[PDB]
Amino acid sequence: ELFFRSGFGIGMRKDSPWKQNVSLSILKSHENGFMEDLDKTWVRYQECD
Amino acid sequence: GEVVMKRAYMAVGSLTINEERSEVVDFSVPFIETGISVMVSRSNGTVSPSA
Amino acid sequence: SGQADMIVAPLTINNERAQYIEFSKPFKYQGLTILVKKRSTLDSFM
Ligand SMILES: CCCCCCCC/C=C\CCCCCCCC(=O)O[C@@H](COC(=O)CCCCCCCCCCCCCCC)COP(=O)([O-])OCC[N+](C)(C)C
Ligand SMILES: N[C@@H](CCC(=O)O)C(=O)O
Repeated sequence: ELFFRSGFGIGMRKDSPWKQNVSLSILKSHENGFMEDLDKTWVRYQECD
Repeated sequence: GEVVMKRAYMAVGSLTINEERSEVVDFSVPFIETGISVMVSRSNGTVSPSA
Repeated sequence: SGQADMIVAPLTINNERAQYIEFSKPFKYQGLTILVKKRSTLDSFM
């Protein structure tokens, strides 16, 4: 079973004038289905099982 | 609305982080993953049409 | 150190790293898992 359920983030420095708009452009891409596009084309392949 | 109107300083609960809310309230790191899922009553289940 | 302005990689959000850098909201929710090495053995009709 999965443990230490911490996700993947974009790292920026403490100042990071882009910190707020990067996160807002990541929540937006989850809702738009853009990340489901990326999961389909890069993660969900299922060669054999 | 309570945090936006400064009636409270926190909104601990089952709030999901999203676009519109993050532009009026400052969320923290998620403590549990959620999303949108579909719950369907089970269809019992059958044998394959080519068993 | 200033070499990079962003880390676009599978960087896990941690308490240790969060004290020095600003992580974004996760673009991928996941966890830790263990990977291990993976028909019919009917010898004959007898
Ligand atoms: C559904 C039930 C209803 C029907 C029932 C019918 C009644 C049956 C009637 C009679 C049977 C009488 C006894 C003889 C049977 C062999 C026994 C034996 O010791 O063989 C050995 C050598 O056998 C082989 O390894 C070869 C068998 C397959 C190839 C065919 C060669 C001829 C064998 C037959 C010649 C024809 C004889 C004709 C005259 C009788 C077994 O080798 P093993 O390595 O120990 O095998 C273990 C099994 N294992 C590999 C899966 C682990
Ligand atoms: N938990 C959701 C509401 C429930 C839902 O509609 O899925 C929220 O904070 O807005």
